[PDB]
Amino acid sequence: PLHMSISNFQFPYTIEETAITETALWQCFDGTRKADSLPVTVFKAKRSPENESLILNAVHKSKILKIPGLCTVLETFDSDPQSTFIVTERVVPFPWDNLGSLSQNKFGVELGISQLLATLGFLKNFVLGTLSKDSVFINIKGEWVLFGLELCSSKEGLSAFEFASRARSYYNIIGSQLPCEDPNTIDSMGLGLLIKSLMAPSCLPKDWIVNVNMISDGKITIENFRKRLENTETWRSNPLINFYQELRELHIKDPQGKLVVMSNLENLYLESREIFRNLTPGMIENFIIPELCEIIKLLMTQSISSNASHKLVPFLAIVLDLTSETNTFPVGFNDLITQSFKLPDRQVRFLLLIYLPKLIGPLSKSEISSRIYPHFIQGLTDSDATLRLQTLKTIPCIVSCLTERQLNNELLRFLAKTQVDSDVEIRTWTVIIISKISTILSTSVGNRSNILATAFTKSLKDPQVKPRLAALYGLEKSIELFDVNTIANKILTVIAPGLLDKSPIVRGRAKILFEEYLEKLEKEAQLIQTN
Repeated sequence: PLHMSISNFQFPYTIEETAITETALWQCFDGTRKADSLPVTVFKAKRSPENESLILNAVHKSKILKIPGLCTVLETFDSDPQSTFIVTERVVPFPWDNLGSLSQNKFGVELGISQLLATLGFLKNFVLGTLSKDSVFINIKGEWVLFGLELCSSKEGLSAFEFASRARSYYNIIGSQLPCEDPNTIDSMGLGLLIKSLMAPSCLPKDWIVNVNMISDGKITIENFRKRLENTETWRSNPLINFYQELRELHIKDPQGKLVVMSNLENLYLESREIFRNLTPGMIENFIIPELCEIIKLLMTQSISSNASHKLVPFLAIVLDLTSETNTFPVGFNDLITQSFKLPDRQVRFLLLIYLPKLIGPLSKSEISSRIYPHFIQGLTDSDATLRLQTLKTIPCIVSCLTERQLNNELLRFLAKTQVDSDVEIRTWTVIIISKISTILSTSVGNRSNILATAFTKSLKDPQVKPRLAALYGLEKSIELFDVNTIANKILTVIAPGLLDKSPIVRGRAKILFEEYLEKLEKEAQLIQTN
């Protein structure tokens, strides 16, 4: 082509190189708005002499139609064929290749159908004419939106005859069956086909069978079909249909009102976890989670007011669960998790300790070390022995985040204290944790040895039997960290006292341990020969 492209000259969007979906009339590309970096979707017309009228009507209707439920159009271009675009909010074409999965959550499929129906209600003065699998997209909030305005026109002053030719040429181009020539029944008939494609005859509600057949044969209007379905037991049973209505209205409610919506979300999560699985991506990740997160931050500010602080644990449990499950994390999640670590609530902190290994990533090592650890670690000095124990048992999972000061200076000062803790369980585990982390300190083998010998000597003087047994255990596992020189210089006399312990079980284990260290020493001595 001679002529310079509109897309390559002063174009407000960047366009990725390979379309994600292609159709006979359009290529669909991800893009980003330049000035903004706002993610967008760019529909590029396969403009030609034969489809040119279809393409131009689509552009025009995109520009003029303000219908909630259509892809929300940002800008159009039609000067240059081969630069003929409709640019919309970022949408995702419906994953038909995954319908098998999504079909598993019937409430999901029914919820999307309900979104398509509200849109066809706004469109009722218009004919759409193009309803098909290719019509269907998902926005970022997981809601089902409509594309394809090629045939779209107003019903007022509309020649059936005129529309039928367009409709014929359109269906001929797409290599598809024209459902009918009647503008008054084409949408009802196209809606039936789509619903049947969404829901196989063994997954279609019994109480929807007749209604769907009616529209499938163009006997009734979409709006009529809508009132029937709204009346059925299926519709009224669908907990996602109701919850979605609450969600959509979230920002017109007062703060107690919003809190009820989240309370409703929580009860559904407790009583029917499954209803939030196998949904179209977006609703959980980009609608539900960020709204909960917002409500959680409010409550956490309320917490320091010393209103609804008992919802802190349950709501945060949902967020930590669903963010992890979807591997998505909203802007400021990092700040949310920080704030929650500063909360002095014990039940919160138990919850966070459970998710900490999974929070490394979403949150960077520098953020963990910098903003999380200093609160995390005070857990060791809390009055509840169970919070101290759990903090203790969690140390190994975050230790690879820590600065050199944190790890090599401060960590062991904490552990030296928990080794004399009033709780026997904490004493027992402290020696295990110290053995565990001994080899990730940045010190010399010599000092690692001094650290171990000292910690094991302490535990083997313990009044209770359990921490003595834990010393012998860590000594068995540590044998590979002591060369024969250190064994001979030092470790033999760390072990040997346990040989004389009052507890028969310690004496028995210490003897077996001792022999194994003796054997190691004996073997190396025998191999020397330089006289």
